[PDB]
This record gives sequence, structure tokens and C-alpha cells, in this order.
Amino acid sequence: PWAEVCEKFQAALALSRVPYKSKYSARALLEEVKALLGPAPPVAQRAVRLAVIEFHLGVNHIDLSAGEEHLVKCLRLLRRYISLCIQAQNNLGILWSEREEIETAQAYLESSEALYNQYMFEKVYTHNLYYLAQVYQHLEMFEKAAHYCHSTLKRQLEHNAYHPIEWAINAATLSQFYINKLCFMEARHCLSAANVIFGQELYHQRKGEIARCWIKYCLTLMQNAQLSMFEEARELFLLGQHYVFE
Repeated sequence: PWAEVCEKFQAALALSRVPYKSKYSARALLEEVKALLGPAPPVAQRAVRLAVIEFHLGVNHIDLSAGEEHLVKCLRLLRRYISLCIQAQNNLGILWSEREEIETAQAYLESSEALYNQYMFEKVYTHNLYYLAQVYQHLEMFEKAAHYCHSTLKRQLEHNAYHPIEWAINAATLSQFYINKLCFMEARHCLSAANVIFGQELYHQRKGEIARCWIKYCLTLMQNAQLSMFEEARELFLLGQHYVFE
């Protein structure tokens, strides 16, 4: 019996990879597998095997609020007794945020981070680290959001994957934070680095934001000089990018 349920599971997993191309025959997973796991008879293994199936059924059954009930009882089963709980908890966090109840959604995200640090996967660690930076933006804790944002852009750089529009936009907008805190010698670094990755419709207007960032940089620094009371190199540079801006 074990050989055939393994094949049925693998068939269902392959199916999930596909007018609608969805739902069809996917429900076979539930009836085919539960038909065997039911009479499972340490037997604790049955709890782990059920949790895996319940996880997939919960996520798949999203297309639907009923999916929440499936995810909760999975975590309940696991918590009452090695990385699955983390994968599932992140999903409940996002769900509630999308439902505009971010006051409580943050409770899941912050908990998952503390668990990782204290208790101890690597492939998915950066997801909650990215998402946590976002909810802080709605709570307007600007210093904390800026901190996490930087951490993800740097850590992301280790792993080979890179993108042309992701980095050019995000690295650019971060610079605005340091301009507001009058960091003349630090903000320069961000725009310079962003231009290099970019060098490696959507494909045309993507560049428009970069032009605007350099203009604000140049003007803010010069005007600072008028607080008191041979320098034109900064003015010619500004114009040199102004034509591109226009």
C-alpha cells in the first residue's frame, strides 16, 4: 500500500505545478491519502504525516476563508508536541495583513524571527525579514523600517540571483532617508552603487526615477550653503543629468 500512495502524492504534487488550469483533480489528494492515513495504526509519525497533508490542503484550498481553519489546526497539532511550523505561520501573518488587521499580523512575523534566532530553512529566512519591514511602514516607525530594508538588500547580494528593476528602484528610494538626516557623505554611496547593477514601457521608464533622485541630491546640498550670510562643477553635473530627466 505504501508504494501506491507515494505515487499518488507525487502525481498530485506534479499536478499542482500547472481556461483555468486549476482545481481540476487536485481534490484527489485529500480523498486518496486520507483513505490510508486514517487507519494509521511511536505512532507520533502519523501526526507529522497528517500535518504535511493538512498544510498542502490549507494552502491549496485558498482558491476562500475556510483555508484559515485548515492552517490553524495544523499548527495546533504541531505546537502541542522541524521547520514546517515556520513555513505555515508566515502564511497566517500575510493573510491577516491582507485583511487589514495588521495590528495582529505583526505578532506572527516577529514571533517567527525570535524563534529562528533563539532556537537555532535558510532558503526561506529572508521572506519574513522582508515582509516585517513593510508592516513597520504603516505603523510609521521609520527608523526601524529603514534598518531592516538595508539588511535585506545586503544579505540578498550573497546568493547568485539578481534583478534589474528590483535593485534599481529599492536602493534608490532608500537614499531619501539619509538626505532627510543631512548625511551628505553617506547618501552618495547609495545612488552610485545602484547605477552599476542597473547597467547589468517597463524597460524604458524604469530609469525615470533615477534621474529624479540625482536632481534632489544636487539641489539639497547646494541650498544648505545659503544658511550663512568657483563652485559650478556641481551645476554642470546637475544639468548633465537634467536632459536625461527631460
